[PDB]
Amino acid sequence: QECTKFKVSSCRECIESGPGCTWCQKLNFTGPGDPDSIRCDTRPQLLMRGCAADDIMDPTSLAETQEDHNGGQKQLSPQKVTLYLRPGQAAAFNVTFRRAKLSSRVFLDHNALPDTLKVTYDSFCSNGVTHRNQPRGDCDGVQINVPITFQVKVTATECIQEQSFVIRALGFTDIVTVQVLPQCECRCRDQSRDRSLCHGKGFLECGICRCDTGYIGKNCECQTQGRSSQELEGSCRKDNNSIICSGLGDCVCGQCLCHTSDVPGKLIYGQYCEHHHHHH
Ligand SMILES: *[C@@H]1O[C@H](CO)[C@@H](O)[C@H](O)[C@H]1NC(C)=O
Ligand SMILES: *[C@@H]1O[C@H](CO)[C@@H](O)[C@H](O)[C@H]1NC(C)=O
Ligand SMILES: *[C@@H]1O[C@H](CO)[C@@H](O)[C@H](O)[C@H]1NC(C)=O
Repeated sequence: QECTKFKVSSCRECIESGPGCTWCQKLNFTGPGDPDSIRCDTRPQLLMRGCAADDIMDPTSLAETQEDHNGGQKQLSPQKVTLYLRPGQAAAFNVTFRRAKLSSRVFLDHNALPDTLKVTYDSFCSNGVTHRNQPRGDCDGVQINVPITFQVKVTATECIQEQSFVIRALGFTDIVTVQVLPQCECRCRDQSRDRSLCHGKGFLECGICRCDTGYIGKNCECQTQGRSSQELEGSCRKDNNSIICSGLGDCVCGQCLCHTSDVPGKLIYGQYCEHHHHHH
């Protein structure tokens, strides 16, 4: 899987970036030099970088199905389907058609949808014929008391608003009620059980500390006083066209904290972490 991203600053922005994108809510996951957007990546990349399973945010597209007491509907099942849709990721569910008297050929279709929703049908007919990824369900040679199966795939191009639509077999009063819901929000751990999180001077939002006014840093550890945020950054960059701590460190309250390496011999040092040694 692949994840294309650009300067993502929230869990939702990461999920909206593509079905292959996952978000790491792990505290202090972004080491010195690493921006918040590093938290957004493919799952095996985050796992490699030490993000645990309980810290990887990755909601998926899924289908929930329900049958009524079944005195209500004979030929189409299930009667109720709930879809949670993540943008770009298809949700699949099967609709069973059971012939009573009816028709030799059966078509499965849905009412008009917004352009943000894409629906295709696979047709697993009883006569051996199999259609895949069609705009409609289509099965000829349908016989009484031998069920046929249609696989419905629904894909949203965005975080859609909650809506419903129906799936019907042409020539029949039967209705499959389909409720669709967005799957774009992340269920992250909050601040409730620790007042020391973000030094108690900021809001914890999916691994990111949104520091209170007068506080900066990845953990809101630096109180700025009247010293401006840029003033403390100036002691961390060599010139005005350069990047803070040579992109290899964090500016911790006016001073660069350099990235430490596990690679033997590697040492990142200097006022701006500008010395990259291979033989230390
Ligand atoms: C996160 O890093 C900060 C260092 O600024 C540390 O004080 C805090 O205990 C860390 N939290 C963890 C490891 O959960
Ligand atoms: C639908 O049914 C077909 C054949 O019975 C099966 O191959 C497919 O996995 C089913 N789809 C789902 C989502 O269960
Ligand atoms: C220094 O660089 C910053 C870039 O964020 C810019 O906003 C600022 O105007 C620059 N200062 C001068 C004197 O060029």
